Amino acid sequence: NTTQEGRQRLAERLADTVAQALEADLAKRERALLVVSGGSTPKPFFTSLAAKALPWARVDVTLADERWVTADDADSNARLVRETLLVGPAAEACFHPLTTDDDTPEAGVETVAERLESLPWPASAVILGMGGDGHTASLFPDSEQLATALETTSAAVVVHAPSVPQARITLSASRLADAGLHVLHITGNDKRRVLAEALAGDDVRQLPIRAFLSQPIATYWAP
Amino acid sequence: NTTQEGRQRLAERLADTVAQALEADLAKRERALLVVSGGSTPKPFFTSLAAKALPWARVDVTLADERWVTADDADSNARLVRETLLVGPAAEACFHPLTTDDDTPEAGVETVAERLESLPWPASAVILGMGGDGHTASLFPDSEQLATALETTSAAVVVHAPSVPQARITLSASRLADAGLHVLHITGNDKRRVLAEALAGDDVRQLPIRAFLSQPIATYWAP
Ligand code: NA
Ligand code: NA
Repeated sequence: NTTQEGRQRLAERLADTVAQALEADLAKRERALLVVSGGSTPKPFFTSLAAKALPWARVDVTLADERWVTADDADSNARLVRETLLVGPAAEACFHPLTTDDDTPEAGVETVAERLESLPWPASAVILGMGGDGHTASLFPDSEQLATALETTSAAVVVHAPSVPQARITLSASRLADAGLHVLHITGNDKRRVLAEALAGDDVRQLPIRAFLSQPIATYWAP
Repeated sequence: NTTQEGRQRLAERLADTVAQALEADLAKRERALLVVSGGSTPKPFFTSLAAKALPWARVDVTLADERWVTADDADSNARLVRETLLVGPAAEACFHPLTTDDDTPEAGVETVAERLESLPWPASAVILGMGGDGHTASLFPDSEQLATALETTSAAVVVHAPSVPQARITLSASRLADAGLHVLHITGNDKRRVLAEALAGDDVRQLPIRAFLSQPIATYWAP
């Protein structure tokens, strides 16, 4: 596809940007931090970034959000990252999952927050996605936990929403904001339309991606 | 300013992206091509990019558009680029102006188009700006030459518009599209609002930046 070529090329340019963001941090600090998002859109970005000759041993990688499922579950964000990003040179990166062996996120969240606080914040880069409903990470407009996620200084927050089929853990808005580079990576026309509506207003509860659109951000979009 | 810091940091990340885009091209081709825009917004991006250790001798630099004024005129885009981008390592780049010594752009445009056609298209990167009226390059919604600029295969087109005080030369939309990376670099709330409206519709004549929003593009914005 000319569509597929455009998305591939966009992802390669994004991988350049992120690799350089990491190198710039690694020139000043012992360790650097990369926060990524799941879904299908990041795949070519992960593959391109994974192949970069970078001091990956000094890079910590974690997720913007996660589903409360095992690491080998089809719906696991960690699985996608392991299979796509942590290969070749990037296999030397240290990945930090957002789960524990507790059967509920409520039981595991303190342990996860504790683990996140130990990483080298501010992140060199935070790579976000956006859903058709304007959500980002696991900040959902229909979640009763959204207000807490948008306001707390805690690193991670448990999230439930009628519109998603499993329980979630999200990094808080405050935590996700603590980065030198933010990227929103989205493709397709519907997401262009929703982003337009997001940019046009300021009510974060309505379209949570707005929490990041009022601060410096690079949006990478392709048809 | 925290505002100024945000814009500076955004520009540094953009400079990384553009430098890597150029290096990627230079790994495959003898010469690379960078197309930049004028105005105040690009300044910190030019300064950051200028300092990069890159094979600048193999890079051709030109403009997205230009005012029909001398190279030392306060309103010259070429002057801004020379004073800000073409310094230090980047002083070895070969700059290609969009003017001639003819007293009208109508008389000079063939010569300028001829000069542009000799450059290493597709560009490694095209860096665009956007005005409060939704214009980009010198593609103005109130110009009687807009339709020609949007449709012609000619490299450059003469442009007049009641809303700007001097005659212009713009690269055509077709020419500006011929690049592996497009960036829209904008700052401030008014431009966020106009971009939102641009993204929400498809009428290019109304908001000419729309000509580039339907293809892969990275938007770099800061408050
Ligand atoms: Na649910
Ligand atoms: Na005029």
